[PDB]
Amino acid sequence: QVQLVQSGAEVKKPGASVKVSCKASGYTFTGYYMHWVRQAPGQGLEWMGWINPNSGGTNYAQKFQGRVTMTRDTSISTAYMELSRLRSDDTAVYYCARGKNCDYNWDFQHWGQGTLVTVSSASTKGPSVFPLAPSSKSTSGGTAALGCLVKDYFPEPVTVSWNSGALTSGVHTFPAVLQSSGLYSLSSVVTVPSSSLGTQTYICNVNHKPSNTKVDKKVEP
Amino acid sequence: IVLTQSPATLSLSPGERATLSCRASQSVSSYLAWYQQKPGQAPRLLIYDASNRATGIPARFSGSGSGTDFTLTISSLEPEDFAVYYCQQYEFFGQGTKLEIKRSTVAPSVFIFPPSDEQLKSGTASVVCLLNNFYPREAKVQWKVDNALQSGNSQESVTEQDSKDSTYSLSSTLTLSKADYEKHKVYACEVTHQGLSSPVTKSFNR
Repeated sequence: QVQLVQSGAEVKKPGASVKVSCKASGYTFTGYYMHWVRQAPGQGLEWMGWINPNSGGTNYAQKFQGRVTMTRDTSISTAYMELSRLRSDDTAVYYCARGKNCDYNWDFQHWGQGTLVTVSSASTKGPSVFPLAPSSKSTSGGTAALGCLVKDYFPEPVTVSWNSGALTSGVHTFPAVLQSSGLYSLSSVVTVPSSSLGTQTYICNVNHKPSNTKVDKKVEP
Repeated sequence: IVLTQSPATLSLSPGERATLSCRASQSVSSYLAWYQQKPGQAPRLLIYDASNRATGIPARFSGSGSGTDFTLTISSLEPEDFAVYYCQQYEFFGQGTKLEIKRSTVAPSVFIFPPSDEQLKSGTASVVCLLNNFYPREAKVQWKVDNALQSGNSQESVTEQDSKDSTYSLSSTLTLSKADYEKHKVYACEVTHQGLSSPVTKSFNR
C-alpha cells in the first residue's frame, strides 16, 4: 500500500518562509511525479506544482513562480515544498499527492494527511476556558444544555472532550472562529437530562498542544 | 481551462439518485477526475478518465462525458456518500459541489447562556446562544440588547451535518466589555427558522 506521510503543522509570520516534507513508501519513488495541492480553510483546491523525483525537474503553477521551490531527496524517498514571502492568505492545508497513472498523471489516487500552515502576526497563546452553566434559560423539557467557551487561543487546533472522552452523546464542538484580535475562539456544548444536573459531574477537558496547555473545567448550574 | 461545477449545493434523500455536472471550458480532452472530501480529511479519488471507478469505490458511483461536459452519478445515495465533490482536469479544479442529506424539517431547541463570573472578573462578557439539532441549515440569529439590534459584535459557527440524524447546530457569541454589559438589562437572541411559525426569543435579565 502506498503511504504519503507529511511533516507536522507549522506557524509562520508574514514574510517568513515555510518548508514542508512528504515521505513516500510502498512504491518506486522515482517512478512517479509528486504534486502539491493546498486548500485554504472553508475553500477549495489549488494545484501548486509537481516535481519529477527521477530528475529533479519541476513545474510550478504560474502564480507561485518565484515564491515556491520543490526539491527531493531520493535516498530517503522524500519530497519537499518550500514557500517563501508568506502572506496571511497562504494559510492553508498543504497536501502532497501522487497520480494513479503515468501518461496522464493528474488523477490523485494518493494523498498525504495534510500539513496545516498558519500564517499570522499573532503569537502562540493558551485559551481561557469559561463555563457555560446550565439554568432554566438552557432547559427544554427534561433536557438541559451546558458547555465550555474556549476563548483567545493561537494557533489552531484545540481538542475538547467531556469527562475525558467518557461522554460523547449529545456533544457538539463548534468550528473555531478567528476573531479580529487574530486569536481563535470556539465553544463546546452538550445536552443531558436535566434530572442529572444534581448527581452527574460534567467536566470539560481542553487540550491546546501548541502551548502544551491542558485545562479541566467543572461546569455546574 | 475553467471548470464550472453545478449545482453549487445539492440536497437529496438517501436512496435517491444524484447527478453532478462539471463543465470544462477549453477542453477537447476525455480526461476527468472526481473527488469526494469529507470534513477534516484529504480528498478521496472517486473516478478517473471520466468513467473508471478508483480503488475501493462502490458500484453506485459512475461517471460519463467528454470534451466540454461531464457528469458524476451516484445511483442510490447511502448516508456515507454525503460530502463535498470536486472535479479536476490537468492542474485545474472546479469550485466544489456540496452534497447534503435532505430530511424532514426540525425546529431548533434554543438555549442562552449569560457570561460566567470568571470571565466577568477578567473584564469581558460573552453571551452565547445555542441552536441545537435543526434542519434545514438556513437559520438567522439576531442579538437584541434592551430591545436594540446589535451588529458587528457577534460571531457564529455551525457544525457539519450530523451523520446520525442529519441535523445542524449553531453557536452564536455576542461579546461586550464588562462595563458595557452592566449598562444594560435584557439580553436576547431572536431565532428565525422555517421550523418556527414565528421568531423565537430566548432572553435573560442581568
